[PDB]
Amino acid sequence: ACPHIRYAFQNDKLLLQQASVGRLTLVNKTTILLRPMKTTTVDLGLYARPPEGHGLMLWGSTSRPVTSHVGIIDPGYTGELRLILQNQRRYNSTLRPSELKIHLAAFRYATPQMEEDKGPINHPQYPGDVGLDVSLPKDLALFPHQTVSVTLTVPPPSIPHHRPTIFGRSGLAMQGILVKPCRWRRGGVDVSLTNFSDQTVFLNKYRRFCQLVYLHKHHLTSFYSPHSDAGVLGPRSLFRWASCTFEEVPSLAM
Ligand SMILES: O=c1ccn([C@H]2C[C@H](O)[C@@H](COP(=O)(O)NP(=O)(O)OP(=O)(O)O)O2)c(=O)[nH]1
Ligand SMILES: [Mg+2]
Repeated sequence: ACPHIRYAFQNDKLLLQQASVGRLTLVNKTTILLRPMKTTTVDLGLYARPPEGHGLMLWGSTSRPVTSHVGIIDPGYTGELRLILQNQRRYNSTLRPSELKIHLAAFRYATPQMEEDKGPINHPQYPGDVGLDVSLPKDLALFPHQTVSVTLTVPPPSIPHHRPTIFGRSGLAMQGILVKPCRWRRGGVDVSLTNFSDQTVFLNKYRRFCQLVYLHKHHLTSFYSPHSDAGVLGPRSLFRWASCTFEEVPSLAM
């Protein structure tokens, strides 16, 4: 099934750790400073085109007090990929070399056919959209250092062999607001938001605050192994990415 993920990579602050087991991992070569309750952004000098019928997912994993956004990359994006990190601590902290792994992998997804929004669920913009955006059904405030859940009870459209999952949007993650990715199961979901910044953040009713992605079910496993990662989704299912090889395509860098 998974043909080739075509990718370019140039960054002398980062190292390619391996393009095996269907997932590309980079690792930091130098210390990265993380200012407290501020957004730290790592430009990767990484570019990538997912093979047909697949999307790319981008994420950091670390053993330090730092949370990273999980990014769903539009299958048509051709720009430099960024990792967006958020700082737990209230003082300067650092990620030493290799304390930060950065992962890029693909997954099969489907797009429901919808002419209209179904409640908070915004219909797709064209047949292949990776994620449908989902709107806040009520004005929200988040005090600094607060988590808030929003409940969605609308039943998502249904697609055989696919598993509706919620991820955050990078715009909000740029603002210090992160969504905990998780399964949107049959009777509704509670989406977790955390204000990592130092200011109250007001979010307006109807604002798009996360996105719905239909992962194929082969990407959900109950097994920890080298082909899975428990850091992406909520306890219960781990994300297992497609098996793809990477094919280096220098000319994609821009
Ligand atoms: O961690 C990430 C996430 C996204 N991206 C890029 C690729 C993706 O296609 C694009 C959009 O990401 P999101 O959709 O999560 N952000 P938002 O929905 O707020 O903005 P856009 O208007 O670009 O969809 O930005 C990154 O480089 N890193
Ligand atoms: Mg988006």
